[PDB]
Amino acid sequence: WTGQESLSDSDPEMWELLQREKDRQCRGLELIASENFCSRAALEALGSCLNNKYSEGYPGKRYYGGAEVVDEIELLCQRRALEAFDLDPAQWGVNVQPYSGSPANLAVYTALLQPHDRIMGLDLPDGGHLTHGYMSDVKRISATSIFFESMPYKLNPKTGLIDYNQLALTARLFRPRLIIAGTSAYARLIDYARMREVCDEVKAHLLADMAHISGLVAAKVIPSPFKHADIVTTTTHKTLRGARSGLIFYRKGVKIPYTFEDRINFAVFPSLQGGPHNHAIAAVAVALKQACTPMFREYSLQVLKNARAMADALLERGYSLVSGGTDNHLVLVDLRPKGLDGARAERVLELVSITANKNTCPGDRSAITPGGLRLGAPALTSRQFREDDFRRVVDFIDEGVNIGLEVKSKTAKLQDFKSFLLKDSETSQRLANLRQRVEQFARAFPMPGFDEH
Amino acid sequence: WTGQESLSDSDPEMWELLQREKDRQCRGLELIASENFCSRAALEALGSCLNNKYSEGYPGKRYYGGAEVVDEIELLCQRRALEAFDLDPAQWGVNVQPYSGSPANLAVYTALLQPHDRIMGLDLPDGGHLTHGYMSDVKRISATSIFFESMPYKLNPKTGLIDYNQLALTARLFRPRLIIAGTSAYARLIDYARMREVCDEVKAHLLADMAHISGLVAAKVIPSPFKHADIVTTTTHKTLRGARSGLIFYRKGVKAIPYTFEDRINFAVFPSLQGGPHNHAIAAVAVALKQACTPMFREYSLQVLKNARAMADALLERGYSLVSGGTDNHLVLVDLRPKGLDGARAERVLELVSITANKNTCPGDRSAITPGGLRLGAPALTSRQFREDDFRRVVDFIDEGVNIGLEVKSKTAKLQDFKSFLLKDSETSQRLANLRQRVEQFARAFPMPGFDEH
Ligand SMILES: Nc1nc(=O)c2c(CCc3ccc(C(=O)N[C@@H](/C=C/C(=O)O)C(=O)O)cc3)c[nH]c2[nH]1
Ligand SMILES: *Cc1c(COP(=O)(O)O)cnc(C)c1O
Ligand SMILES: *Cc1c(COP(=O)(O)O)cnc(C)c1O
Ligand SMILES: [Ca+2]
Repeated sequence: WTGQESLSDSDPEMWELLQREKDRQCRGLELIASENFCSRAALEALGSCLNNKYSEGYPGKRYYGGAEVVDEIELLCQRRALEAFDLDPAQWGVNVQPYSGSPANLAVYTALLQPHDRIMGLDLPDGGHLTHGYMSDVKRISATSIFFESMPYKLNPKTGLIDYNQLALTARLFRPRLIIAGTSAYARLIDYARMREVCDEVKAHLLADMAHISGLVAAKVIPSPFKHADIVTTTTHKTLRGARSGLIFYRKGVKIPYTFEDRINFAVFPSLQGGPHNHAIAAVAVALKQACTPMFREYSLQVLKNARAMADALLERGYSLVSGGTDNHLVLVDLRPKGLDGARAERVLELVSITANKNTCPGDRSAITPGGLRLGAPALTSRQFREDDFRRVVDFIDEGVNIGLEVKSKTAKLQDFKSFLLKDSETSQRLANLRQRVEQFARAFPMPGFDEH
Repeated sequence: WTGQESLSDSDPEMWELLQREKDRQCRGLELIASENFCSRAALEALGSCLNNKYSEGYPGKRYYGGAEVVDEIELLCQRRALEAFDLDPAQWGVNVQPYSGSPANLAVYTALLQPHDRIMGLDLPDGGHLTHGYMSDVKRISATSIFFESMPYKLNPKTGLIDYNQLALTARLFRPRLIIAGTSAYARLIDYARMREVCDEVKAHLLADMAHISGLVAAKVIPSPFKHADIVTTTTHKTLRGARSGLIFYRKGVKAIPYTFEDRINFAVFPSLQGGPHNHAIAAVAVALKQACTPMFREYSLQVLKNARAMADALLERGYSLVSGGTDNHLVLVDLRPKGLDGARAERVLELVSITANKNTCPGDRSAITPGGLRLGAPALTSRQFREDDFRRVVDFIDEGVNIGLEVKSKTAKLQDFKSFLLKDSETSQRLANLRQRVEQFARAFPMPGFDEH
């Protein structure tokens, strides 16, 4: 045993699993707005000898020795992070160690707040993220809601937009120490200027959690939360198209100085994390360098055009869009006027190799079965899909919905619907036909990564 | 742009750096007891398309679709984890999603405790981990100490062992909900029978954080925490030799009326603390867990014990004192005070000759700010096919470092003077540059797990 044997030789059962997942990705139409396809170059860094190095601490300030090279990598990741988002290093710093987006958020909170201090975020069914505080009427769900005290803010159901007026009103009463501007299921641009005014008024830090939109921000195809936020968190996957990891950006220098840097860095290590995942950090550096190029601006422009094209294509075929359209990378479809719901559509589409998400619509409860569907452009755009290809994706979705409708008029409950798609031979064949057409279409497009895994 | 271009072609700057680090790992003697060298097989999984899949939730209970293969990979990683530690599926479960060791511990605490509930763990300078609870006298340091209330137990400073008497006494008073049996710098086996007695009396949960010794426990070359603990956490790197990730094992089924760990532990990992699983890590971990079930790994681990034994016996036989007198595991705690030096000095000398080891605070330390010891580990170099005579020769290289360290301590005043004297003084430079060249030439000749060039 050398530990230099190939995976296919040494673990054939695992190698066969990688190959099946590779085929599924190649043959599927990936419309999950948080999905993307990582470049080979980034994955080569990710599965590298950088996994082997413990480097607790920071560059030039490590616990263990032998970090000369790892220090250069982390420092380079830092520079490319600031360059990607066009940040003056006198005015901004960045921590590149969070293990993911959720740890990046928890580290911001533990850095700046005391246990049980107050946070406000977009409610989860209104399109916010678990890590912005989430508790149900029954219990505390996010650790954000356990260690801190959250109160959500809401959409205006009339417009499908964030109700900035109700946020202002309600923040005056609750008096949060931290307000989070950022979304998981929102088709529009956040009024960061308005968020900032509410924060200034109640003396709260503004956190922009730009995970979903970070690549669009890097490419300068939408306005930057960095103009208004104190702290910006993000994932490095999603629209940035890197390995799974996180980033915390913070202001530094004069506001009387900013005091985020030392607190943020201490919270990440030693308070929360152990050894940095240097292999991830390297992969992120690779993706961040990719994000500074003309190629990536053109990619991000195309993502917007494709989402528009998908939105327009849906409108023409008689669908309703929550907020009436999109200004970003995803669209929110309201299926209730069509007579179907998200849980039904999602399952039908899954069986024809189209992966989308059910999505709560404004006004409905976090209890009633979701009336909507979230569809995203980033992943397929990475496979060189253009506007005509997304029109074709919408054709396939429509057939999916129409099958979904017919199965609904023959079934009672949700579990009836789900096993009827498997058992009933006439509908299972109509799905088999659509699946094969979807996969023929999808397989012809290029796919970032390695060929076979 | 396809995203199928090579790293060497598209990012030459980064590729350079991967090669410099691969070279640094090859030419050095890696004596940090937390380090190891991951298999190519595992790295191939880690740098795969599994990075691309969002699979929040658990196998068969995902929030998004298209997870059929990722479900099987997670389930496989579970079964392989249980098999690696010889656990009955009816009596144990395992969560394979923690992003590292620290997240695995925090998730146990948030799963089983309320905020501000009480925790006890071996004090940090007495050989425990940050994540066991660590405050200084100035401030709270670990998040473990911010969100929960930690009181550290200690070593008996005569024996260098864990004072199981004081711990039983002090735990009757503090009333912890959770006591942690685990170490980062302890050369001996832990009395998990005794830990569980203390936990039974005061009605606390016993957590075994075996990160450091998980390979040794899988190999069955030391006794298992799974006989006495109801919760076990580990890294998947270190002695398991996998990718960076973590595991949480927990008891399940009938207690005496069921155990209720499973549901709380899984909920704490997701949705409470983490987001999307790192499926590429989960797969690499599964590969390494397969490797740990094999006869090859038992021999790897036996050789780890023997190589630490041989490093220990060799150090004793050159007139070095060692904390606790010996080792029953993968490392040796070297008290450098009775040889008239200390950790900070030794570490910086050894580093400049491509030997990487750790500063370590010993019981007999009379200052509290510069430690008087050195942690030296087997697992890494053993993975490179080192045997007892190779470790004797490492010790010989160390002895020359320590002796340059002793010979520079008598010619210097403070610790920052000591550090400059190494780089600045030409006779000490080229005595180090000579010792380095010989260490590198010795280390290079041994094999290295992973890819050849990155
Ligand atoms: N955009 C977006 N929106 C989402 O909602 C979402 C999710 C699911 C989030 C989520 C997870 C658990 C509960 C929860 O309530 N947990 C369980 C309750 C247990 C109990 O009460 O004991 C449950 O799922 O029933 C509620 C919500 C993943 N990715 C997402 N992306
Ligand atoms: C190394 C270690 C950890 C933490 O591992 P990371 O991957 O750095 O978070 C936790 N517990 C023990 C006992 C350890 O040795
Ligand atoms: C995806 C996302 C996260 C969390 O990322 P993970 O890597 O899954 O933890 C946090 N916040 C927002 C707004 C997100 O979209
Ligand atoms: Ca713009």
